[PDB]
Amino acid sequence: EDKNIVYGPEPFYPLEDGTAGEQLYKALKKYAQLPGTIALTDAHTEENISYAELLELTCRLAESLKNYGLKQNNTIAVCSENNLQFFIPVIAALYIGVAVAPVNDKYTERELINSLNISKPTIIFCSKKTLQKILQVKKKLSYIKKIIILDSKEDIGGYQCLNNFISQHSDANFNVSNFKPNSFDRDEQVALIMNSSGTTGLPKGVMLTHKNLVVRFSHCRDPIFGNQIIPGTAILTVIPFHHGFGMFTTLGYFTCGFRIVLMHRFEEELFLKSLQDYKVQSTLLVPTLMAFFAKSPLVDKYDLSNLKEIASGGAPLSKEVGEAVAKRFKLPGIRQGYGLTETTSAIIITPEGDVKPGSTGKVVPFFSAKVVDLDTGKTLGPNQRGELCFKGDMIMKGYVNNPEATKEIIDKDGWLHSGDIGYYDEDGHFFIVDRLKSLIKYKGYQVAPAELESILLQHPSIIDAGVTGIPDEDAGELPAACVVLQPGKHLTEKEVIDYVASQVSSAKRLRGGVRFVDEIPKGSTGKIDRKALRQILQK
Ligand SMILES: Nc1ncnc2c1ncn2[C@@H]1O[C@H](COP(=O)(O)OC(=O)[C@H]2CSC(c3nc4ccc(O)cc4s3)=N2)[C@@H](O)[C@H]1O
Repeated sequence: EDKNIVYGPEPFYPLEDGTAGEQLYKALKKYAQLPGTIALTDAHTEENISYAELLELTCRLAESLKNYGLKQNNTIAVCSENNLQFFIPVIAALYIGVAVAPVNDKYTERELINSLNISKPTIIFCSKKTLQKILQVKKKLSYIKKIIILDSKEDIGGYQCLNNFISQHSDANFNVSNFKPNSFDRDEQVALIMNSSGTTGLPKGVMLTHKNLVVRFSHCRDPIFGNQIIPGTAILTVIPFHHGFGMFTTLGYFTCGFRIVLMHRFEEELFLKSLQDYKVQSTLLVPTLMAFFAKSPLVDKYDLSNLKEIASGGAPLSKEVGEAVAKRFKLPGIRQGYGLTETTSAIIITPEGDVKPGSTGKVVPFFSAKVVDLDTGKTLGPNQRGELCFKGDMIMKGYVNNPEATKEIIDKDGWLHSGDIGYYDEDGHFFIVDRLKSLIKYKGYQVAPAELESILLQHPSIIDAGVTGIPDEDAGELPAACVVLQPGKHLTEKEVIDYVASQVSSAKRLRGGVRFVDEIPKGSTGKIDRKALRQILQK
């Protein structure tokens, strides 16, 4: 019973007191006192914000927000591509106990309206690139009182820039050294409102508390579960800051004093040059970029000798792709994490000294996990596939103003049901099979796209893959694949089909065929768009 529940270990050291704003303040202040430390670096522009500058900006903005009239448990929003200024309003709000609602900068107007109607922010911090769409929607949304432009040094058309907002609402002689963030009940006060559709339904707002965040801050500094690079090391992330994957990794990087090199769009040459030129030792990727590291000839053109911590998350990573990356970079293994918006951050992480190729790691401190039978709901033992469920101190407070949806994902016993199929081995390493809804319904079988995608990615001419079921009169769904070929290489549909058939049981064959495409349709955290795949595989 409880014999089959898997528990994270003790944290290496106990949880630090204080709110997430108090812990961020202490960390920014520490690094600001060491000469030359840099917090944020824009790979496209080479512009930096130092830890000293970030401390100044976040404290001055917090004071400005208080004088503007914001109180604890008011809400602001941030709608912006990854840039140097994104986290200035995030951290300032956490200082004063104002909830932060990051909003996808690529949202349509209708998606924007639906997200903002949940969080109802009083102020929206936008970028030059999102200003127009935020202006459009604001006309319909009475609760928005103020727009602030993050990355302009001048006001635009009646809308104020960040620097002029701070100048208006704080005294120029404001003493940063004495500023103190607010103390409040970290178990109750919401820190972030993040967008997630969850296991079913329309997009919702996930409430994460300051307690959820400081538990993440415990993990990221933990000698076993944390990043294995020392303060001041350069780390390069390609993950959108408005998603939990990018939000709670990047916030943790500040507490570690890393130099965070960011991009607002991925470009292969700039990515590699940036790893080389900033002597990057750690990088945070999605599986498509792991395949790039494993297979691209471009990698050999750059000096990547400093890179030693290569991390993936967001979607299933093929065992063989991870092994190929580790081999090519002469590393003992790769780093991986698994989590959901609803669990704040990764709740399974590859621990220091403990790698198992194909496994996304072990349960983190302050968490427990179980695997439940899809039919009975009974708890399963090792090497038995079922739905992964989790309990621990980063589980969300719930969905904003949606207790019904909250109860559908967190059961009456307190377990969050992830919607993912997986298993754990005799040593506690967890393996993610696929999202339950992604399984292909071929007759009475359930075939996992990630299993077929992993085989496809074993082929030396295949650099990306996406598998789904296409509709079929007789069988319901036929497994079918979109394949991206390495430039200069050639494969026929028949070659790909036979390659897979030689390795899989009859039910898993690509009876729906293969299409060759220039890119797999995937989201910004690696989620494969199965509907987009079907549209290609029907045409
Ligand atoms: N490793 C994985 N293997 C297979 N499937 C995966 C994996 N990770 C996610 N999923 C799928 O993603 C679905 C949730 O999707 P979401 O709610 O949009 O949130 C998210 O993805 C974000 C929420 S924090 C998170 C992470 N923080 C870290 C920190 C370090 C690191 O080194 C890696 C990571 S990853 N992920 C979930 O249910 C699966 O189906």
